Amino acid sequence: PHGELQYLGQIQHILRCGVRKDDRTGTGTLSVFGMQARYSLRDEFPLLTTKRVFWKGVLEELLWFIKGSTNAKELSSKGVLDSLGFSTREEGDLGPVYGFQWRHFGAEYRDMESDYSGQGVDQLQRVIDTIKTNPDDRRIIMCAWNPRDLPLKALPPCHALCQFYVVNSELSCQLYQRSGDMGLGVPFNIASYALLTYMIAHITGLKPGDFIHTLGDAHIYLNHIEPLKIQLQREPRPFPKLRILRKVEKIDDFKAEDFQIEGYNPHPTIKME
Ligand SMILES: O=c1c(O)cccc2cc(O)c(O)c(O)c12
Repeated sequence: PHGELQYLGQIQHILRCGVRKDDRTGTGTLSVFGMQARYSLRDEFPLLTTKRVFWKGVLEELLWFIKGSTNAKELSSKGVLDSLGFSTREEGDLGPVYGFQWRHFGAEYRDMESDYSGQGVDQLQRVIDTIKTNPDDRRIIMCAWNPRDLPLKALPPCHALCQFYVVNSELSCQLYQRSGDMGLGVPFNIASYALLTYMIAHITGLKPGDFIHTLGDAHIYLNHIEPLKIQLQREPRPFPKLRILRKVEKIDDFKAEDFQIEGYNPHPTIKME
């Protein structure tokens, strides 16, 4: 099994061998623990072809993440149980969450218009600096948290860990996710981290190599079985290409207009609740 065929084989396997297991809502999944798939990034981009993936959402959310924004409305205006706060909730201030962890891990939070330069650990500049100072390093690792777990005195575990790897001038990425929603989150996360990989490879003078996606609880929501059953009958088409339009030097300088997908012909959108 290779390409999108891995993803399809993994859906089939969960359908055939998954065990019924409830998530935090109380809603039902078929679940399997432990899976991995590899998608080559050489001269192709793993935007799934067996349903249309919301590519623009993938990009804009990655750009907001990279900025380390905690302003909800900065993503709402692109058009794309975590209670706390009052006037800050109306305002749209999310708290020290998402990209705030990639660019300012463990900094003291003020508000979302506040100035965080040089505060907390910039995990993402660290990854890029290490790639340039020691490409052989085995610790080129960046982590994300779910906003829900972030008391964060609690030393809460990460939701995802992304490990980069460099050999022969090629940048590879392994994403480990402690849980993965195969119907909706996984196709999105594949595109998203393969995009990150293209960005980092570009500003570091490497060629993208491989994206490896590894899960803990790989699951399918009960209300995602029939549409997935039908997706399984569709034959994958050659992956599109991702072209970067100008020469970019810093991860912060990338803009949505720098990117162009080419030769993308997916099967039609599947809607999933
Ligand atoms: O606070 C941490 C945390 O809240 C969660 C997870 C991992 C950590 C890993 C570290 O190496 C570290 O120095 C930390 O300070 C943390």
